[PDB]
Amino acid sequence: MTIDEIIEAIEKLTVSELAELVKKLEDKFGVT
Amino acid sequence: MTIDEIIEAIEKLTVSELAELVKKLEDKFGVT
Amino acid sequence: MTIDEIIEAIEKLTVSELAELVKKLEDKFGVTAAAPVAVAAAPVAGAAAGAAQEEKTEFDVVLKSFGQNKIQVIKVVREITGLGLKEAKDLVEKAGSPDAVIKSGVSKEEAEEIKKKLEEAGAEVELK
Amino acid sequence: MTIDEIIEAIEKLTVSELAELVKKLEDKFGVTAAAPVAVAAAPVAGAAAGAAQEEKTEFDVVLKSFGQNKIQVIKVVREITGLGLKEAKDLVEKAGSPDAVIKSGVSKEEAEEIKKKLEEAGAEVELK
Repeated sequence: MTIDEIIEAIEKLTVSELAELVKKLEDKFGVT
Repeated sequence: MTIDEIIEAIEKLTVSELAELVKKLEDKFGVT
Repeated sequence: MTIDEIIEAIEKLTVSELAELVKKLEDKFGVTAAAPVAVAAAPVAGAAAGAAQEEKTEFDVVLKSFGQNKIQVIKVVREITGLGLKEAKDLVEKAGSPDAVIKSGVSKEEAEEIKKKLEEAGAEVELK
Repeated sequence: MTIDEIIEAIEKLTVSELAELVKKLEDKFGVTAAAPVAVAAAPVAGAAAGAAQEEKTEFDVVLKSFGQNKIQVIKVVREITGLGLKEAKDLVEKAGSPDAVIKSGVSKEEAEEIKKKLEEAGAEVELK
C-alpha cells in the first residue's frame, strides 16, 4: 500500500533526517 | 462541537488523571 | 525519496491513511520511538480533516435547533457521541450556533442517517 | 465526565474528528504537552480508519493490473501519491496483490475519479 511505501522510506532515514522531516512538518503547519 | 466538549473535559483532568486516560487508551489498543 | 519528497507524499494522504500510517508506526516502533511522527503528522491530518469538510468529501451535522424536545435531542446526541449529560446538554443548547456540530467527518449517507435520527427528536439539523 | 466516559466518547469519534481533536490540543498545549494524546489517539483513529473501510463509508483503490503500460501507470500513481520512482514502481509491481492499494480513505467519487485516471493509463482497477 502507499502508506507502506512511505513507512519504508521513513524507517530508512537517519536520526538526523527523521528529525528534519519532523521539524519541517511542524514548521509548515505552525507547530510550537 | 463534540470534540470541543471532549477537549474541555480533558484539560480539566489532573496530570494523574490524564496519565490514566492515556494508559487505558494505549492499553485498549495494544500499545507498547 | 527526499525528506521533502516524503513530506509531500505525507501531505497527499487521506486523513484515514495518515491515521493508519501512524498506528502502523506505533505498533512497529513502539509509542515512544514512533511519537515523533504521531505529533508531526496530527497537524497534517487535522488539515486534511478540514480540507475534506470544505471540499464536501465529508460532511458534518450542525444543530439548528433542539425544538420542543431538548431532552430528546440530547438523548440522540449522547447515543451518537457518548458525551456525558452535562456536556451533551451543553452542546445541544448551543443550537443555532455554527459550532453546534454534533458530528463531522462522516459520509453524506451517515450524515443523513444522523440528521434524521435527530429530526425524529424534533430538532432542526443542517448537513454541511 | 468520567475518564472511562471521556474514553468512550473518543472511541465514538471519526478519524477526522480525532485528527482535529489532537491538532487543537497541539495548538492549545504545544507538541510536547499534547504528545500524550497524540500518541494515545492515533491507534483509536487507525481503528476508525479500518472501520470506515469495512463499513464502506470510505473506499480504497486497488490495482489489479498495469498491463503493458507499467511506466505510464507508475506515472499516474506518482501523480496521485507523490511516491518517488523506486517506491511507485514497487507498489505498481504489486498489482494483483491485495495490498496494491494506491489510495484509501477516499470518497466514492474521489475513488471513482482515481480509478478513472489509472484505467486511462492502462491499468485494471478495483474499488473496495
